[PDB]
Amino acid sequence: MYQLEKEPIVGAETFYVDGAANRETKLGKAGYVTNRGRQKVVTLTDTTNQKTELQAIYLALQDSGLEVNIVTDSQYALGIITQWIHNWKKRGWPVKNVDLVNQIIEQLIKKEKVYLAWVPAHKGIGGNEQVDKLVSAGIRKVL
Ligand SMILES: O=C(O)c1nc(Cc2ccc(Cl)c(Cl)c2)nc(O)c1O
Ligand SMILES: [Mn+2]
Ligand SMILES: [Mn+2]
Repeated sequence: MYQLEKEPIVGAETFYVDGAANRETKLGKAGYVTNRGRQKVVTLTDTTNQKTELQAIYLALQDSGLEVNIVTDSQYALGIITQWIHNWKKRGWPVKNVDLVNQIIEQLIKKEKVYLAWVPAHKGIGGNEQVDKLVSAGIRKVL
């Protein structure tokens, strides 16, 4: 893949990703739930909300087939990734989380097709609410 899909890929698994991190303990979780009934969560040490969001996208790319829809609510993650795929297109190959954004880009290009979309957090979107509950458990006191 060298460019993202403009629209959802019909017949491809859709991953709803999210991450949460505790400001005090710096413990966090990254994870996904999919429309095919799969879930995964991993716990991360010494992490940040932004890092968990990138890690969740990495997990979705690792565990998905060659065509995949990924729905994030992270403005940062979508922004920093998008900035890469556009750069690539016009300038060719970030300061924070550089190793991780690179791992993600290297995953993306090996896919056949990827649709990556943003939705607003805590607005009742079903898959998104489910994964948020998963990664926030034991991490985020209250909303
Ligand atoms: O990725 C995020 O940026 C993200 N941002 C928030 C903050 C937020 C957003 C909307 C509402 Cl309505 C509230 Cl109360 C808090 N929470 C999350 O769980 C989350 O994943
Ligand atoms: Mn989020
Ligand atoms: Mn969340």
